[PDB]
Amino acid sequence: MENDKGQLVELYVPRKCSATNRIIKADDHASVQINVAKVDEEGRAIPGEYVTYALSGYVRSRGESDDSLNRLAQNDGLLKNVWSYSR
Amino acid sequence: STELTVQSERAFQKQPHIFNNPKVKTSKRTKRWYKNAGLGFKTPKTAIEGSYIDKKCPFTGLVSIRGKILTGTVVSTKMHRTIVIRRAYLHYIPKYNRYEKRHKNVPVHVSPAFRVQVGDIVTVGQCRPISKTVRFNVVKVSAAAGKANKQFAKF
Amino acid sequence: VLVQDLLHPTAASEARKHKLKTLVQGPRSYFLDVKCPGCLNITTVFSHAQTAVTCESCSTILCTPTGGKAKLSEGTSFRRK
Amino acid sequence: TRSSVLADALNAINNAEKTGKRQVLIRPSSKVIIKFLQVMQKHGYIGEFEYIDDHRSGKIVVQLNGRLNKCGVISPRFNVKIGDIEKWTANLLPARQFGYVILTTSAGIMDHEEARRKHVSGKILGFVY
Amino acid sequence: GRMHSAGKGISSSAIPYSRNAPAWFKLSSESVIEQIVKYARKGLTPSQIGVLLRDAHGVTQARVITGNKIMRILKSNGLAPEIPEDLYYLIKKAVSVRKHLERNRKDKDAKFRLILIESRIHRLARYYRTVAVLPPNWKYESATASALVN
Amino acid sequence: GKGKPRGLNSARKLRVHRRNNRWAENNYKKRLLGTAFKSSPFGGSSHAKGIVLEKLGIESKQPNSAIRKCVRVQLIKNGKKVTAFVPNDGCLNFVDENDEVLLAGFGRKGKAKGDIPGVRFKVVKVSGVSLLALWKEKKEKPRS
RNA sequence: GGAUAGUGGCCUACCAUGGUUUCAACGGGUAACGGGGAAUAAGGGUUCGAUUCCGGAGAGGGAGCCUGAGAAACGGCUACCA
RNA sequence: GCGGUAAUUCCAGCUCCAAUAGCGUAUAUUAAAGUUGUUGCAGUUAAAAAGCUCGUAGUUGAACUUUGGGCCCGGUUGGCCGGUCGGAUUUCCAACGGGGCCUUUCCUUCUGGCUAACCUUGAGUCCUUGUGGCUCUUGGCGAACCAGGACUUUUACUUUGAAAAAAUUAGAGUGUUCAAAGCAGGCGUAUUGCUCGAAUAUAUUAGCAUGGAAUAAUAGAAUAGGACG
RNA sequence: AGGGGAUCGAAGAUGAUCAGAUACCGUCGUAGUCUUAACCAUAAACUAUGCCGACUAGGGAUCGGGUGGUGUUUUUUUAAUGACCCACUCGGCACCUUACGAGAAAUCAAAGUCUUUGGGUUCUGGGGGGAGUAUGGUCGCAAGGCUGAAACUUAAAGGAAUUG
Ligand SMILES: [Zn+2]
Repeated sequence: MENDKGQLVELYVPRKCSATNRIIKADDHASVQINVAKVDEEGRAIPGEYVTYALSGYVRSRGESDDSLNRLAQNDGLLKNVWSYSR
Repeated sequence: STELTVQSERAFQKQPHIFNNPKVKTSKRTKRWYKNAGLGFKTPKTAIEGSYIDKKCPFTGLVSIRGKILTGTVVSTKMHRTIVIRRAYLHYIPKYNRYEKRHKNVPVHVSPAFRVQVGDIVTVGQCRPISKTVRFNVVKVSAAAGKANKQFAKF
Repeated sequence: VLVQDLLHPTAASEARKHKLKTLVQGPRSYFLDVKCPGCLNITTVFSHAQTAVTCESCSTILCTPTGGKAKLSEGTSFRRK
Repeated sequence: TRSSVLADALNAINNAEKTGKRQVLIRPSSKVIIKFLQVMQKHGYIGEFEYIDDHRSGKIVVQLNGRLNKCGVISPRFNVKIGDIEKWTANLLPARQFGYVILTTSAGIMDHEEARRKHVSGKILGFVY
Repeated sequence: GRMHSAGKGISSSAIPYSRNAPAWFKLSSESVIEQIVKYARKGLTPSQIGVLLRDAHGVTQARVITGNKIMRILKSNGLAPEIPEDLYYLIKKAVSVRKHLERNRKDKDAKFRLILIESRIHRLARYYRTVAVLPPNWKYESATASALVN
Repeated sequence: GKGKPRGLNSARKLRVHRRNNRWAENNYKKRLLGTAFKSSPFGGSSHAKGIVLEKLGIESKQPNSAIRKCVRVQLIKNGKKVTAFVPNDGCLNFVDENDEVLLAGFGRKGKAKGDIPGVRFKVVKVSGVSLLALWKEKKEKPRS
């Protein structure tokens, strides 16, 4: 949302749910930001490093936050099976 | 329409000033005159072959096609040498931005050269006041007989 | 749900639905070569009879129709396709 | 009886979108449907769609994202006399700067912008934003 | 849909994608065409004939193994009857119903049903007449349908 | 789509329907039937003169409790009779019977105004002069 | 055929049975001359136009007509009604 | 809604407000009114689904028939330069349109008039190592429309155009001293003229003319009474 | 207009009750109630909710048809059958929980996908009262049915919910 000669104008470019890509807006105090941790070699889990996801209040309510999680963070490589594209 | 008898009027039906001398022994009996409408209108064979008279014929009579050239669907052939055709259309109404099926029945003369029947789509050419309601003359039969024989019998 | 494969449905929950509610619809009735040992010849039968079919030569029987498939007349054998 | 298959397709897509879905099974395919979906994807509102072929009228699986607010059809495909397209885009588009009214012309199925540039017009199909 | 009721049942034939084949099918066109025609001599309906063939014989669909629908074969060998099959059976039914009503006029149910049937007959006959397969003056009346069926 | 035919050629049915339902609009009906002329003490005109029959004292409606000074008037143009209120304090002092007054509406299209029942009109002028100027002192009621 | 400056049931004679209509004929209403237009400003509309321009119609009501290139004229005639 | 003894609505004085050479009123009309609803209404309980089904006129009506690839031609903005004495055109380049092509591809069709265009080439070349470039007649493009003969399935939609009075409206120009207007006027040698104008736009429905070929109708070869020869 | 007429029972007569009681309660009982042949065409004729089509959400039952099972049970000799069990699928009469969504609310899988306003179509409504009245037309033996105004009057009438 820029203007005439370039230059970003109008503050605040909101989040966006990963599962639906529908904007996450302020009053939706029902959305969520799930932080998975970037673990490493044997046991340990690097703090100060995350794979993060956004989930719109819509989906949370509809009850698909779990399933969409599984789908999102498996073809993002931190799950193996569990979820399948066919049904 | 017409058909039969040709000389079936109290007066003698003859094309005006088309003298055929008795002394001069011809093998065609009567001398026939004709022309062409124009605008692309082929003068049909039945008009030059035929022996009708019709002074209200575009091809053999004493009229002239000029002005409007219309088409329509034959709805009425009950009268003699003249028919009524329905021209349909749609009328635009702005406030509703939509159309409405309208129609007008135009009265039109039809020469005994053609052979019309209810349903035959026809092309007419505006002439002079022929009658009380008639300002058009049938000038081409675009249709046929609507596949009539195609409703024949068993086997 | 929310996201799935409409183009590629599992054979299991594709074999449950209606013959017209499948991805690309198709029949669920089979033909079978049927035989009674009385003769030596076999006759092709459609699984849902309507007509009470008899064998080639011997006027015997083969199946009396029902609300669906055909109840094969006991002493007979069959093969799909 | 199925009165406008295009209308069914658009309703289908929108109803999938809202519900939070990412695919649509629409039915049955047609030419106008295809070209509409195409003018949609040309501005990246849906992903890619696939014509599955039942040996009848068709099926379409439209993969969609979520840029799509609402697509829809104008029921009686009114006639637009080139000065009227402005009136329509004004009528059912959120802003001047984006969105597309889409219509059938004798220069093909195209959006109001492409129609404007080409300087061709005709009947109005639907709209997408 | 479903016109003269508000029933909404779905029940039909799921026609195979296989517009050709049956692969495992032998014979020829000749075989089944002779079948059709001789059954037509016997005097069976294309519905009757097709059902029979699809059962006892091995014909998935007559039109596939023979690029031509059954009634077209019948007409082709000069076997087509006076009026089509559906219109025929409609009139036949209305005839039986009407006889039933002649037998007791107390049955208003039969009146209602007779109206429905005959309305279907008239609409259908209008279609048929439109497509020239019935003389453009053809109309159904009871007093003549009695004979017309038999 | 709720009733209304949305087709492209259903103009006819639509405007027809529009007429039909126009008839439920009170002022459309009245403007078309001719009521303005047919009924109504004035002929559809804005004003009407007329002679004063008697002087009435009309007790007001509830919950008010007074006497509303009026006159009965026979309109010259059309002989119809009608009772008209006489505004302001006094003014019934200004009339006298058989006087020739000037009536106007009450600004409600018919419909009696306040607590005055059945009076839909009022006095504006008498004897040739304005009632207002009389009530102040600007002018004085002519000879007789 | 007559009549017209001329087309035409315009009129006459003979002859036929046709012509319009729910896509609303025919009839009634209009405090109805028609148009350019006017008022009301998101748009779509709603409402109005007797009235400076154009077209039509009338000269208290009706008919008839002379003169004339042109009038069924009325600041022309004739007759009837008021 | 105020007034029946302290009346913020009456009769008055004071003070004040609002609009102002004008302000009130009555009638009508328009807006407000998405309370007439095409845009755009409402119908369980507020006004309103016909007791029920048939059903004609009317409105409406599934899907499918040249899609896809290749090449040329010349336009119009815009960018980076300016070459220049505010504006200019080449090529570098994208973007967005139009015309014509060959892909099994009527474009009505013959019978000559016309040829603008090239598969042509006839000599070569001004000149960047040359497909950059066009003057240039002798075998070889049709459609660009001429006129004549012979025939053509009908439509709706949309484009552009012609035909189109003024005044009125929208609107350019000009300082009626301003302004509503008017179409004037502006300049010198104001002693023997000089000169800018008096625009443009809308003007829809129907009729004409022209380009389009999506959408949506219509007609065809089944008792072959078919197609071309 | 015939039959029929057990029963209950508009009318009517009665005993009570009450200030009165033409009622409510008790008794008598005409017409009616049943049926045939003709009328009549209306009910809160109601789900107070037009029809065809599309889509949008989960659960357990039940009706009907079908399919699948080395399920139970019926024993005869294992079956065949018949009932039951389980899973699935059409088309039904309904409930349950939800609410993305709708509503003025009560509520509603339609009354949702509607200012982000267009699938097709039929019907009705436009403040209350006057009034379903007056007038005409048509239908009926009649009672009455359909079609259906205005003058005048009026600031409210009305809906859902909340507290009292
Ligand atoms: Zn056997």
